[PDB]
Amino acid sequence: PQREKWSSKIDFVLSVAGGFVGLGNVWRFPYLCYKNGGGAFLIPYFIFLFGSGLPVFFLEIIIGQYTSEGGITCWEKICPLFSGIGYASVVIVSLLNVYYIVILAWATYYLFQSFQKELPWAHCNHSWNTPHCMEDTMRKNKSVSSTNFTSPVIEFWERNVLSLSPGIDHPGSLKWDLALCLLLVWLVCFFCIWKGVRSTGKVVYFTATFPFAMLLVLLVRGLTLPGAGAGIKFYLYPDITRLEDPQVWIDAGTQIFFSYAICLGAMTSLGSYNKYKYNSYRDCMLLGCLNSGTSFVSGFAIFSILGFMAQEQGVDIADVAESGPGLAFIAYPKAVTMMPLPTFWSILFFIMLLLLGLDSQFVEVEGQITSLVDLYPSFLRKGYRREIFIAFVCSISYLLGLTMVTEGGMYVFQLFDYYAASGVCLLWVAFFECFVIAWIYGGDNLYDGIEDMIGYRPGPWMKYSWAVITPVLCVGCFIFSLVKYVPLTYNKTYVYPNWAIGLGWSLALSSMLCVPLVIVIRLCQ
Ligand SMILES: CC(C)CCC[C@@H](C)[C@H]1CC[C@H]2[C@@H]3CC=C4C[C@@H](OC(=O)CCC(=O)O)CC[C@]4(C)[C@H]3CC[C@]12C
Ligand SMILES: CC(C)CCC[C@@H](C)[C@H]1CC[C@H]2[C@@H]3CC=C4C[C@@H](OC(=O)CCC(=O)O)CC[C@]4(C)[C@H]3CC[C@]12C
Ligand SMILES: CC(C)CCC[C@@H](C)[C@H]1CC[C@H]2[C@@H]3CC=C4C[C@@H](OC(=O)CCC(=O)O)CC[C@]4(C)[C@H]3CC[C@]12C
Ligand SMILES: CC(C)CCC[C@@H](C)[C@H]1CC[C@H]2[C@@H]3CC=C4C[C@@H](OC(=O)CCC(=O)O)CC[C@]4(C)[C@H]3CC[C@]12C
Ligand SMILES: *[C@@H]1O[C@H](CO)[C@@H](O)[C@H](O)[C@H]1NC(C)=O
Ligand SMILES: *[C@@H]1O[C@H](CO)[C@@H](O)[C@H](O)[C@H]1NC(C)=O
Ligand SMILES: *[C@@H]1O[C@H](CO)[C@@H](O)[C@H](O)[C@H]1NC(C)=O
Ligand SMILES: [Cl-]
Ligand code: NA
Ligand code: NA
Repeated sequence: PQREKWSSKIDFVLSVAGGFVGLGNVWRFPYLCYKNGGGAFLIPYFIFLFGSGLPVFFLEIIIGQYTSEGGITCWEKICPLFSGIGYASVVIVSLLNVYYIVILAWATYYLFQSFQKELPWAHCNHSWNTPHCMEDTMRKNKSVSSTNFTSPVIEFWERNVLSLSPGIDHPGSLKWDLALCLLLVWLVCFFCIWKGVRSTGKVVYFTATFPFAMLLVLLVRGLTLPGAGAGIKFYLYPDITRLEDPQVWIDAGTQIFFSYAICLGAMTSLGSYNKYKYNSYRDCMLLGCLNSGTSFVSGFAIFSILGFMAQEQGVDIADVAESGPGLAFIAYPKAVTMMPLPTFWSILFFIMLLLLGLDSQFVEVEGQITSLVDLYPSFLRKGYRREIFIAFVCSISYLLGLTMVTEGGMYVFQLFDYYAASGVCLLWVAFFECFVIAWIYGGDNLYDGIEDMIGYRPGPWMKYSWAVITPVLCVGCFIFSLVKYVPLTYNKTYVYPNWAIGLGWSLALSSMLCVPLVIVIRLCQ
């Protein structure tokens, strides 16, 4: 009928391979682990992984396969009254795309700036450089006032790319080059969606192999760098005392729900095209193992780079980097300078970032569009109308993202990254999914359908995880965060005014309130 299906299982595998693999495995994980002490981030990370990450991902895949519907419509046949989880997921992904494409815009700016003989961030002698700047090579000299010194890479990222304002209360003026880069990326996405240009043919081999080969050579270079042992020890060995703060637990619980693309309506859409009699269990387990291994292995390379930088700069590891949403843009551009012929490797690395980010970008944008289409199949899922819908959505998203390319858009970006598609809202959605599935629908009723589909009956390692481990963890993290409140501080120094915190809380509540509002609306009818 109108609903189409995958031509072969290889399409599903290659779709998921780019959909939850991208910037969240090599960009968000490093500074999230770096800010929260280091090794202490891993214990709650693995606990949340084996407690809810694979279980909820597999549950979403099974609901998609068993319902043959999108993010919003599956809950209509699962539990009509507890609908609104799909609406919250759509809100989360809509707010996520806006600031997710800004990273791609920064990558495009870096790639365009890479097209000359000398990389601009290698040295600091330009107009934007402070008199405080000097090269990292000579920073450790006893002659060279050891607190006000700064590295060329940090100054470049702070002024040339960002032009950081004193605070969110001074937006400044708009930057036109960043707006052009954002428009270019949005045009590329629109052309890749409108004409259906995708990874179909022999190009999939390159599209899948090249990022992993680049990651492997990056890891080899990082592990070869001196001072990597200190970075590895910082990354692995935990601190027991830091475990008493809710921030580490809530960051670890959010990396599992973010990198795996959970609670945003993409996995159910991807599983909606699968075959009824298809063994999704083994494929889902293998893909989850691949994703977790990707995050874990990229952590080794990036923390070895951080350890080398801390060793060369003469300072400690915890105060050698930006420790915010832009740690990768200091860590990796510093790494590509050591490799022979730096320009070629820089171009390759930025193309690799663009590829990993874009395939996911397309995945979640298409998931959002399909979820919206499933609500109105008559007025959408059409020709020119479906074109103008995507065009209007892209234009609105570009206009909204224009607010983060000004001189004071870094604070807005950090606020979005903390309150938009992560934190309390993700725990809210995951709890309300696992609770309903385990208690109202029934965990034993789903095993019968699973046996009908995959052929055999799985074990109880997941029926208990959907019913006990996940709700307890979600409620505990929520209560612990509420009891001990610590305000957000960008780069440990900036103090956000009360109105900014209220704006962030309103951003989070816009997604959180969907469930109670839908419940009361349905009960009123
Ligand atoms: C505004 C910020 C927080 C970003 C969120 C944007 C979207 C996720 C929102 C904005 C407007 C919402 C729409 C507003 C009105 C409706 C009509 C509503 O229709 C009904 O009440 C059901 C009718 C029926 O049963 O046919 C269905 C949800 C929908 C499409 C909403 C879906 C979610 C939308 C697109
Ligand atoms: C409803 C959600 C989806 C969007 C809400 C608006 C946001 C896009 C935020 C991001 C940056 C914010 C702005 C950041 C800085 C300022 C300056 C602040 O004070 C000034 O106007 C300073 C003097 C001047 O800028 O002329 C007033 C609020 C405002 C415009 C903020 C209004 C709300 C903005 C546009
Ligand atoms: C806050 C930012 C991030 C939102 C960016 C995307 C929106 C501009 C898009 C996303 C989903 C869109 C909606 C998806 C589906 C429909 C149903 C369809 O209904 C109509 O033809 C009119 C409905 C009405 O009068 O509300 C077209 C409008 C609407 C609400 C769309 C309006 C524009 C929306 C909210
Ligand atoms: C602008 C700033 C302050 C952010 C807050 C925006 C909210 C006022 C918006 C954002 C998303 C909206 C929701 C998007 C989708 C829906 C689904 C829509 O359809 C139903 O749930 C009706 C179901 C039925 O009637 O059978 C009802 C409105 C609602 C909850 C919307 C209510 C208003 C919300 C929460
Ligand atoms: C820095 O620029 C000044 C101004 O032209 C020049 O005299 C100096 O040699 C430059 N130094 C380096 C290390 O590039
Ligand atoms: C420190 O400065 C002196 C100045 O003569 C120079 O000889 C020395 O090489 C510098 N140290 C390093 C590690 O380059
Ligand atoms: C950095 O050192 C001190 C910091 O106490 C500062 O007063 C001084 O002006 C700075 N000097 C240089 C050369 O940057
Ligand atoms: Cl991860
Ligand atoms: Na990807
Ligand atoms: Na991921």
